[PDB]
Amino acid sequence: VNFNFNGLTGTGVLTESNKKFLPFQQFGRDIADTTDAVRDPQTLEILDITPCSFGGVSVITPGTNTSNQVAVLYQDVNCTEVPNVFQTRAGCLIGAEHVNNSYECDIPIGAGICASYQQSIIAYTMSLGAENSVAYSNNSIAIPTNFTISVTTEILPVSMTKTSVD
Amino acid sequence: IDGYFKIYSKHTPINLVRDLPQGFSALEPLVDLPIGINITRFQTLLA
Amino acid sequence: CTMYICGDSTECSNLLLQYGSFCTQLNRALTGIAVEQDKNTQEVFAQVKQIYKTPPIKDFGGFNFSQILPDPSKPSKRSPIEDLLFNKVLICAQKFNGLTVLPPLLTDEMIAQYTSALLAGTITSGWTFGAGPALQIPFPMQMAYRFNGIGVTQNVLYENQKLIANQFNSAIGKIQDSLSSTPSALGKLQDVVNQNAQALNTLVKQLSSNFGAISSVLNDILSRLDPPEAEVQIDRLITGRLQSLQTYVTQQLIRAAEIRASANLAATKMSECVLGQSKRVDFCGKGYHLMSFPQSAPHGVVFLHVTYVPAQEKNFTTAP
Amino acid sequence: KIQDSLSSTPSALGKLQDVVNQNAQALNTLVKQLSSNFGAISSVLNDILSRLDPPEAEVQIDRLITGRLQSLQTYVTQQLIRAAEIRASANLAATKMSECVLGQSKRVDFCGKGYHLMSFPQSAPHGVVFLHVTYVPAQEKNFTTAPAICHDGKAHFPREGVFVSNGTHWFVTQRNFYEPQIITTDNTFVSGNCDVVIGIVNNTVYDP
Amino acid sequence: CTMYICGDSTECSNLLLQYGSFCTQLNRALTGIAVEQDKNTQEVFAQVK
Ligand SMILES: *[C@@H]1O[C@H](CO)[C@@H](O)[C@H](O)[C@H]1NC(C)=O
Ligand SMILES: *[C@@H]1O[C@H](CO)[C@@H](O)[C@H](O)[C@H]1NC(C)=O
Ligand SMILES: *[C@@H]1O[C@H](CO)[C@@H](O)[C@H](O)[C@H]1NC(C)=O
Ligand SMILES: *[C@@H]1O[C@H](CO)[C@@H](O)[C@H](O)[C@H]1NC(C)=O
Ligand SMILES: *[C@@H]1O[C@H](CO)[C@@H](O)[C@H](O)[C@H]1NC(C)=O
Ligand SMILES: *[C@@H]1O[C@H](CO)[C@@H](O)[C@H](O)[C@H]1NC(C)=O
Repeated sequence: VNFNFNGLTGTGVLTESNKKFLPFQQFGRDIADTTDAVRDPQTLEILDITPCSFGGVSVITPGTNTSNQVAVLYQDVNCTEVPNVFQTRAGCLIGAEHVNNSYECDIPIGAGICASYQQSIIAYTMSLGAENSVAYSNNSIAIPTNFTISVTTEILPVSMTKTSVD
Repeated sequence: IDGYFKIYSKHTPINLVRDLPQGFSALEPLVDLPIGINITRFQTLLA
Repeated sequence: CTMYICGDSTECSNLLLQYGSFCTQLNRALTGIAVEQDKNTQEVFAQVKQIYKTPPIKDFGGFNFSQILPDPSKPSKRSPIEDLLFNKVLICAQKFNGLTVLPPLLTDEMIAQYTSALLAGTITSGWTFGAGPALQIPFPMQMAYRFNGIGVTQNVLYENQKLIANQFNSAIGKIQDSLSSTPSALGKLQDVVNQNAQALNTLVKQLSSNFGAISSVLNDILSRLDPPEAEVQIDRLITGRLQSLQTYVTQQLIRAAEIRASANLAATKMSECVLGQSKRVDFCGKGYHLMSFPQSAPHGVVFLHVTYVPAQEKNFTTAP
Repeated sequence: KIQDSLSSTPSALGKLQDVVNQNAQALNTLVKQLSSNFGAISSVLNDILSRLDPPEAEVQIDRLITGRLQSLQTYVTQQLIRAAEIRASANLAATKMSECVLGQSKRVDFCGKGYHLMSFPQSAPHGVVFLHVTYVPAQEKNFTTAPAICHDGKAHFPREGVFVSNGTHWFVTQRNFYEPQIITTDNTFVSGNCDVVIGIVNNTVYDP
Repeated sequence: CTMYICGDSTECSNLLLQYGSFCTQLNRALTGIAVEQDKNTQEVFAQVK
């Protein structure tokens, strides 16, 4: 709701507070020095005031060379309040079907969720890089036999267009 | 100050005979008096 | 920029839009910063192809490591000493003015998974896993490889291996006691968390700063001023608050540059001190570097560097 | 593979395309601030001087110049921070150039992913491309190990390698490549005895 | 900030106080710079016990 409590204005969700206000004191502030509690002016209930949940929207997509199907990310917004919905710590992601198979991260979402296109768009719990139980023991040694030579290109900036803005 | 004559009071237990206690208390506001007066002197009334 | 400066105000946001692309370069810069932290984190911890796991029987050649490696005992896959570091080292209140915190791609449990996998990789593979597939190797021969690398013969390790194991375990206990007792011991991490807490707390107090305006509070300015006067007072607020945000972002970019240099140093130390044996003297801690251990920390890493340090002195005469 | 991967995949050169693109966006963004109003009656400088007279223009233009100067100051300061990042990358590039290109580094994972052998510079628009030739282990083989060798009651340690458990013919091989060689005094050394180390398997050594 | 911008002026310093913490972060940053040179000098030269 949009609230106006004795001149204090904002938009948010009103909940019951358990703070023991003394009789002449009407409202409180946090470390940020912004209002976070109000005494209702008509009935003497102590209320906590918080704003409504919001966050940025990221678009999960394969390139337009491949498909026009997308998934929508509501970052740190609870599913219930939103109106293939998957609840995760980062929020509710709508339009991608959640699967149990972890894969390499393609489009990262955050808080452990990555998405990829496999065809359709899927959402999954992120792999940290497949899985490999190493056969470790106190008396086991592995030694590479045949080797391969790989060349990896690592690019470092050296210069910039030498602009000069008079 | 600035149009308010502000009076504070606090009621607490004490256990000293001859001094001010150690410990902390804060004086709450009771009433805000809308009197723009210039106060510079006072006297204590005893019975 | 739009929500922080002209929060829940279409008219103010439209006035802010008259400054062109500042919102696209500040939001692009901060998005780049967030991506930069995911990239630096991925350079330090997600630098290993696969997730290696230790066996159920933690027989690591007589060197106990149950202190630094996660314990199934905690519900979280977190270590006990590392758990002490996490306990030793508002978010709604911050969010409420449009200054939100984005979750890491890798959760604290996933940071624990990388530090456990990377640390397990170091223990079970020496330096070969950082250059390809993981070999298995017992930890005392790994100590022999690292001593040979630092120019110290293997026989000192093997002859006093029980004493070195006892000194290492006692040293770990010293870390446990020093970090639990001494609050300033973690000053290098406490200062980064403190600088970020001060940067955000300072930014919110600047949201409490007036900057020359009739009022510091944006909802009251829109409730008190009509557009003809409001345009001048909001322009004053945009200049002051936008410069304050520009200063915040500039501090984050310069501090990010210092953190980036530290992250390059941390990744270099990770690879060369943790995933290898460095021959660079006093580069990886004070002494002759043997190995290093990653530990998860809030928004950071703690390295336990095992170093060789001469103790007792003895004089001899020499000749060229 | 480099020719085909880079020719096919446009994002393969993303780190350089991104640096050139960031500089292009910084310049294009600067021009969009020249197209930005900042609160002024008009964004076009020629139109402002063609439009306003000195007695009102000095105060109104002083306000417009003030705003555009903060925008240019922001560009240059932000450009200084980015330049510091390219400068740091350049310091990394010069160090990588000297020890990885003009030498051989023993720093693991410093000069590319694998064991660094050499690099080749390539010219690139306003940047450099390094072709790093690295040694990377491929195929796996399991062996049993031992911490030390007890030959005549003395503990023998390798100078350079690791012992391989064929099963009846233990051999030592260099750390990064399986190539078993006979255990000799020319590739091992003797120091102390076998009675203190836990787990020695007391196999045989040869005295060439 | 007070001395450089509103040097030996209480009225100007009081006007300056309307910008909140900019002087606390500028003086803190520059103090950090001074501490930073002492820390860097101590790492380069005071590296021996
Ligand atoms: C969403 O709301 C329900 C009840 O309102 C709550 O049980 C659930 O935990 C919430 N989701 C999150 C992620 O907190
Ligand atoms: C995926 O995982 C959830 C939770 O473990 C499980 O309930 C579900 O049956 C799994 N499989 C599919 C096909 O969703
Ligand atoms: C090693 O692997 C390569 C594949 O790149 C192969 O061509 C070569 O014959 C192999 N050599 C041996 C000795 O296995
Ligand atoms: C593990 O550490 C504890 C110290 O808490 C020690 O008592 C125990 O012996 C160690 N375990 C092994 C197998 O060495
Ligand atoms: C072990 O050494 C013998 C030498 O007699 C050799 O013939 C054999 O190929 C080696 N490897 C195995 C697995 O037996
Ligand atoms: C070699 O080890 C065996 C263990 O089975 C032991 O019985 C034997 O005495 C050892 N030989 C020497 C020469 O120490």
